[PDB]
Amino acid sequence: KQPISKLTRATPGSAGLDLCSTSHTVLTPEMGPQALSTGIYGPLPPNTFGLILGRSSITMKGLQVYPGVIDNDYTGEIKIMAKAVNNIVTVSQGNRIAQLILLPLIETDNKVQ
Amino acid sequence: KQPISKLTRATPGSAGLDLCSTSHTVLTPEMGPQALSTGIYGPLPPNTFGLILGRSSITMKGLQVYPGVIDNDYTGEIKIMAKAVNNIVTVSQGNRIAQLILLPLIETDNKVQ
Amino acid sequence: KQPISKLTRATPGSAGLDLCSTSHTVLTPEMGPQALSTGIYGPLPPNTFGLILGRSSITMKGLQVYPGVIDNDYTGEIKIMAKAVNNIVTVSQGNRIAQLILLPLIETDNKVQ
Ligand SMILES: O=c1ccn([C@H]2C[C@H](O)[C@@H](COP(=O)(O)NP(=O)(O)OP(=O)(O)O)O2)c(=O)[nH]1
Ligand SMILES: O=c1ccn([C@H]2C[C@H](O)[C@@H](COP(=O)(O)NP(=O)(O)OP(=O)(O)O)O2)c(=O)[nH]1
Ligand SMILES: O=c1ccn([C@H]2C[C@H](O)[C@@H](COP(=O)(O)NP(=O)(O)OP(=O)(O)O)O2)c(=O)[nH]1
Ligand SMILES: [Mg+2]
Ligand SMILES: [Mg+2]
Ligand SMILES: [Mg+2]
Repeated sequence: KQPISKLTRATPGSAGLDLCSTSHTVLTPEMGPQALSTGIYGPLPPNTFGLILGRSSITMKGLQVYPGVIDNDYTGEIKIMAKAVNNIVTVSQGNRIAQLILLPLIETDNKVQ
Repeated sequence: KQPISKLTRATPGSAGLDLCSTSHTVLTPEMGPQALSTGIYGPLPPNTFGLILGRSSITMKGLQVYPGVIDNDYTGEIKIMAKAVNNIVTVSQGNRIAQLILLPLIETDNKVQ
Repeated sequence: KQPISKLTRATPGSAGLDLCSTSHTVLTPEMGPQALSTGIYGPLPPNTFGLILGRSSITMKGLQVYPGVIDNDYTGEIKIMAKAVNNIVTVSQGNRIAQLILLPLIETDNKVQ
């Protein structure tokens, strides 16, 4: 069980923190959305929230990551919502399949609940 | 006809403002993208713009929300662009089906028009 | 070969910088994800990164743009990852098919590599 601080960037100017799948998983289009486990857990740095996005090279290989919001105070496991687009997709354990982007969390006076 | 300030957050640390559908709508994959009405209207707080994203629990139930940009000065109704992925999806009136995230709008010297 | 500074906004309050396709391209659902060329190149302004998103009017016409991350220091050509959802889609040369959003790039102590 690892915190976000254990993630790595591909390059200093890379916006994304790479996320791997902890299981070998096979996906087909008729399966629809599947939640892949990452072994990485929230919460995020103060005043930030997260967006999970696909890696372009993975998207182009037929695995669609659906954009997901990670709330600042989420303490569960970060999962990747993914679907094979057209073809059979095989995700091996340790393949980097998504990236976490950190964004400023803006305060508003919207009521909470 | 309601402003964004009428939206609520699920929790203090929730990044998203929840959006409901004001109509009962049935969606099938062969329908392609449909724009669902929310009864909520722009514009946004100064120096901000919006992103519409799916709720994870809704995505996992087979309703794909396509990420949408809400411009700072948009004064129309916020619509959710959505598609049933694999199966028949029934949206009831009042179901929260998307979330609005607020982001900083960066100024640049790009020409306007 | 053009820099991001050559892009235009539709309106002063438009969050997105519009991206065109430099080729006439036909897309069908069975083709899966295709990378469309824009003739626009990174890198981005300092302390920023990019997100490529669909235009709503294009999404509603059946062309799905998959959200893409443009890293701050990317110096290659910005491509649009796109898929025809349900129907045959014809992209003409010069049609604006996506938009680039600029976001703050947050520094963290995550290891780089
Ligand atoms: O891709 C994702 C999306 C969300 N999550 C987690 C983190 C996020 O804080 C949490 C809640 O997600 P959303 O608000 O998008 N989901 P939903 O509105 O269905 O649940 P809730 O009512 O708890 O907010 O689910 C992931 O692990 N992966
Ligand atoms: O999911 C969305 C996306 C956009 N919208 C509205 C708000 C946004 O400001 C407006 C314009 O959207 P985009 O720029 O993405 N659309 P497009 O480029 O086709 O139209 P325009 O030329 O007016 O900018 O449409 C929604 O209500 N829901
Ligand atoms: O839609 C996109 C997405 C990315 N790109 C370019 C810019 C981005 O900096 C670069 C790398 O994209 P990602 O990190 O999402 N891709 P991936 O992780 O597969 O490659 P890398 O290992 O180089 O980071 O590809 C586009 O031109 N269009
Ligand atoms: Mg990458
Ligand atoms: Mg939520
Ligand atoms: Mg536009």
